[PDB]
Amino acid sequence: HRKVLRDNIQGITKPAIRRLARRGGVKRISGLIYEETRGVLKVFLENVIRDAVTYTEHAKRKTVTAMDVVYALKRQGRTLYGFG
Amino acid sequence: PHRYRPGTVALREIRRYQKSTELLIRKLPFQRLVREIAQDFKTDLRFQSSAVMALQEACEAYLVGLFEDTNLCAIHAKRVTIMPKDIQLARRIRGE
Amino acid sequence: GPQPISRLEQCGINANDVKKLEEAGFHTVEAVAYAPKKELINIKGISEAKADKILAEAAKLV
DNA sequence: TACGTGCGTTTAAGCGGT
DNA sequence: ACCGCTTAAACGCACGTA
Repeated sequence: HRKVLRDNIQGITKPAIRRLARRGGVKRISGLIYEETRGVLKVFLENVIRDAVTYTEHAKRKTVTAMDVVYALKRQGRTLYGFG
Repeated sequence: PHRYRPGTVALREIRRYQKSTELLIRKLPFQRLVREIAQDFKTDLRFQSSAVMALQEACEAYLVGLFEDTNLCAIHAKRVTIMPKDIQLARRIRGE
Repeated sequence: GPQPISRLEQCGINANDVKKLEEAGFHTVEAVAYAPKKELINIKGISEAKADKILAEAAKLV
């Protein structure tokens, strides 16, 4: 038995980032934005997930719950409604 | 053959996506990314479905807001095109 | 023989951590391998998670 | 001169079942 | 986690112009 290592951030594609920017009201977009956005996204995700898992570990669970994520977000001042 | 001028379709897309609420990043690559990042914090993790959806709602809300501020920075510099320096200014002033 | 620490980088340890191990003075997978977790953690810029990944992947290589 | 627009191609996301 | 089918989205490129 084995399962393989992977690299993912490039899966957040250019047209997706464009759609996000459109919802943000952006009309024109430099080519260098996409990579920059990816870095930013990664940092964000990392921070939230780091906290979420901490909660998961405190509860002595192996499954990250919606509440774990909600608590992480809350404690980072980014309160999320809808997943309680 | 018909062709819209640069900007017309962009504006159309802005109206379109500001009108709607659906998630804008594809499910499977986002999930893959989340599991990858999570692995460097704790081994053997599983995820509730709604946990991944929670992370995606939060991430997309964050990026959209950041793009709003970025856009404000671009316009401040008398541009209509967002650039990495716009993002970096926005994130510095946010305290990120 | 030796197992130069370069091969550890293909296991998915990031290259910065391998540079930190060489700065510490570990230059082979043999070097990281026969040490407990705390040796790698005391190195600047190395967490306990990276040390566990190093020892696990070194035990795979060694 | 770099980016928006359009067009042909290809790639994979999505959906449905299990 | 995987198989299969479909098709819409991504991608590569040409070109003009903002």
